[PDB]
Amino acid sequence: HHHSSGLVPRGSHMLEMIIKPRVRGFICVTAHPTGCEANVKKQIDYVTTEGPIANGPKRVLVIGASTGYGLAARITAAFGCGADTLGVFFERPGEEGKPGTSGWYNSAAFHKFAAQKGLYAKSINGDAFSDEIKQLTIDAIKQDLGQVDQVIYSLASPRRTHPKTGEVFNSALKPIGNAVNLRGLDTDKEVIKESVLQPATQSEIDSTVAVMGGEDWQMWIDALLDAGVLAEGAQTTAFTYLGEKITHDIYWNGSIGAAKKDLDQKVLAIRESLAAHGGGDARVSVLKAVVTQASSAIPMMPLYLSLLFKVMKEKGTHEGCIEQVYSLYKDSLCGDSPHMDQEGRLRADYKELDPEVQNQVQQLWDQVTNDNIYQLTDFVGYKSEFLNLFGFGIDGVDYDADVNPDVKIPNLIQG
Amino acid sequence: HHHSSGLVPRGSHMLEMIIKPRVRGFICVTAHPTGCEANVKKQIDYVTTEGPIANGPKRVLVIGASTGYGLAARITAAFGCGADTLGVFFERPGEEGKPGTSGWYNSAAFHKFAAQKGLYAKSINGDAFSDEIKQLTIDAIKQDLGQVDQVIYSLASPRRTHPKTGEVFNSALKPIGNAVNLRGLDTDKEVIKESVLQPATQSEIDSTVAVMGGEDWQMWIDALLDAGVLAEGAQTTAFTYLGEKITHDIYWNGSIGAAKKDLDQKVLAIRESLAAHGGGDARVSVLKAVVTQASSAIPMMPLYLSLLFKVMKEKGTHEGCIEQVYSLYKDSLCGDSPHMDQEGRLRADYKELDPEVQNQVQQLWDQVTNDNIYQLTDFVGYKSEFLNLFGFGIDGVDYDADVNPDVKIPNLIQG
Ligand SMILES: NC(=O)C1=CN([C@@H]2O[C@H](COP(=O)(O)OP(=O)(O)OC[C@H]3O[C@@H](n4cnc5c(N)ncnc54)[C@H](O)[C@@H]3O)[C@@H](O)[C@H]2O)C=CC1
Ligand SMILES: NC(=O)C1=CN([C@@H]2O[C@H](COP(=O)(O)OP(=O)(O)OC[C@H]3O[C@@H](n4cnc5c(N)ncnc54)[C@H](O)[C@@H]3O)[C@@H](O)[C@H]2O)C=CC1
Repeated sequence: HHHSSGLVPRGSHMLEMIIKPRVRGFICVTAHPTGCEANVKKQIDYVTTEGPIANGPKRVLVIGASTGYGLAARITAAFGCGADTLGVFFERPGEEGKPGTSGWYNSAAFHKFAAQKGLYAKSINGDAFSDEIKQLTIDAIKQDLGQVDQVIYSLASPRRTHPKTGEVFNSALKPIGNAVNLRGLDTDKEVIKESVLQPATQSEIDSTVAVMGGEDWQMWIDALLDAGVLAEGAQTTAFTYLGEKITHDIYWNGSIGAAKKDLDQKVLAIRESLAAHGGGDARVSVLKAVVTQASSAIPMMPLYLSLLFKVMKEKGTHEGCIEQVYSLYKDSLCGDSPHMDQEGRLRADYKELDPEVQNQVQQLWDQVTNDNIYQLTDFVGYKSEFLNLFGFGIDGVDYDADVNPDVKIPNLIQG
Repeated sequence: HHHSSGLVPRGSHMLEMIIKPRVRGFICVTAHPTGCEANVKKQIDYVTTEGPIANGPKRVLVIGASTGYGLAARITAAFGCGADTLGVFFERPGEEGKPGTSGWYNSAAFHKFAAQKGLYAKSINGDAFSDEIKQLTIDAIKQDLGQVDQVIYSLASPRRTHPKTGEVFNSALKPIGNAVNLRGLDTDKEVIKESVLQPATQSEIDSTVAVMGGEDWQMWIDALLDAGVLAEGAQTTAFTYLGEKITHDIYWNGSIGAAKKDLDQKVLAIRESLAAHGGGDARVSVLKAVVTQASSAIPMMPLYLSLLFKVMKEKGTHEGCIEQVYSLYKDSLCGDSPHMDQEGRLRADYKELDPEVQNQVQQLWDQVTNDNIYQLTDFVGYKSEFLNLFGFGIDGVDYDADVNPDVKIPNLIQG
């Protein structure tokens, strides 16, 4: 009620909103629908440009398909191999006044671009750890594809509800055995903070292994196998990171590392199951450190990546998710001579572990301070890549314009 | 529900919003709380700078006090004469997701700045045409001031509900007798549109006089008088515009002009009432054309003002609301020698009616086209002034930042 009330249409501004980056730590509480779409198209375009990949799979299940490496797999499979993709993820739909998660908009754009190139895209939104979601996934494969010939396992979560026990496990990102003096990056104030991270309880290590270890991967392959929806000679891989000695106290030999080691264990039993089924295979694929929602949350990583970006950009070996996963498909998943390591893992992370990069990064680490951040490190590149995750800082996108956050997805099974 | 749901605070972004100009025609559906505040402070600052005005009123009622000329009076009275001001207006409070009107935020900032300088500020929000609002206004004067010594009548509305009949009159902005070929400015496409405005029915002229004529002004003075809340020797003025021959077909000799003429009629009876009461007075004050919500809605005005701004800026006589009203107080309402005209109206609009300005404007009018708008006219200045009304384009204001639209007002009587 004012003096000109009702003599004037409210218009669409009432249902739409201006969406801008809102960052606290490694958390961004907003996502831009138009920019996620454009970010995804950027990745699709990269794969299209590099060109088709021969000897690729044709019916692919990606578990964790909405963001980061899982999305990059979905795009590589789809636009590089022409594969049909069934994506499983866990994301918040957008609604009025309330932007959905990144993953939601990424997947909406994925379905859109897939349809444009005549590719199959269906997705399932819900807890991948649950039996219910597994069943829904099997039914979808049954009805539409008959079988899948590749299963990409790409989950990153801070928790898991055991499909059998009631128990809710929580992921812990601590060091093991001994406390660590962390010299990190405060991303908001843009200074060097200095922490001390206490090592994890056994109880926490067990929880981290339960979340990010290989049990669920195993449960998935088994469920798929005995529903008969896995093709003979099928291939499944789960992503992991090794890093080098600088990251080791926190990651590889930390609690998250304990989980990733459980991975190398479970992959044996799973490989056995796929070997028996028409000469199939199961590998752990090691990828380089990139900026994603998962890696951001890892202590030391923001500064590590800031440095890593600087060195590798100079060296010319800098890549993100989509380049990593494309080359993982081309060189190792589909290629003649695969990059196998001593443990029998595929490898795409070697350019990062180049001893020249690691030494150059290491000597820059102890010597970074509040005055030289923008000269010793590519903190700028990092920030930009972080914002990119959420659809921000994209070129061609008008962030001052109204956008409707209520973006729906065709052929989206909601569980 | 996503994978990291609840492990993360939503934060204030949930209740706040980014507010940007949203303009369709002479309508802007948003207003910026921080910018309205800053716009008001700009005006206050101007008055403070020019310096105190001697011989001013001390207890002032401003009817139509939230925007445009009425606000400018409220600020001049308050910050130039140190007067206590009781403001009457009709505005929409802000709430979450829904910016209030300009006037609302203007008044919130007014109460704020007034309190800072120890001045009295109370306002009443509701229909000034109604008896109820008049009563509420009288009670407020009774309780806090005893009496007012100045009544500024500054209403601009497209309608009026007669306080006695049920009848709802609607204001019409048409020419009289004969149709008009209007050469105007399309403000969105930024081209020259060309219309044909049919003259108004008698029925519409009567409605326009009922809305913007002097009946309500009269009803106000009377109501005040016989409640005994008007001081002896009180002064009341109502604002009007005359313009020159270019504006005459649409304004002065149009339907709105019929109303403004009813003003000159009613002011006689009202002056008689104030003369009898201790030597008081009632005048019609004529002000120059400025950019406001009221004038924007008037055909031909956008282009007229665009031109007028250009010429007067060059001449150095360009002013807006606050300069007009300050000088109206200084020179004519409070000053020794008042600018009285043949009809006995006060005048602040003379710099506009300078025959040199009007001729220069006129020869530019027929000769403006889609290619020369940004060189023949100050369409830029116009747009900026228009945006300023709603708190936009203000310097020092971060329009990318979240702002809470729920801004409340102390000592605000809501009717
Ligand atoms: N980010 C890096 O630097 C590297 C990442 N990785 C690994 O790649 C994998 C993926 O990590 P990112 O792509 O970085 O993380 P991410 O946060 O971008 O993606 C996680 C994906 O899993 C989904 N997800 C999480 N919980 C789920 C649930 N309960 N049910 C269904 N979907 C769920 C998300 O929706 C999303 O699609 C992980 O194994 C991670 O350790 C390995 C090498 C380095
Ligand atoms: N804008 C111009 O170029 C000129 C304006 N004027 C006159 O000055 C007066 C004010 O006009 P502006 O300041 O331009 O318009 P405006 O739209 O800025 O202000 C109108 C004011 O009256 C209030 N109002 C409208 N209806 C109301 C109602 N039913 N109850 C209570 N309050 C109500 C609004 O809240 C606002 O405070 C009018 O008489 C107008 O004709 C005269 C000379 C030129």
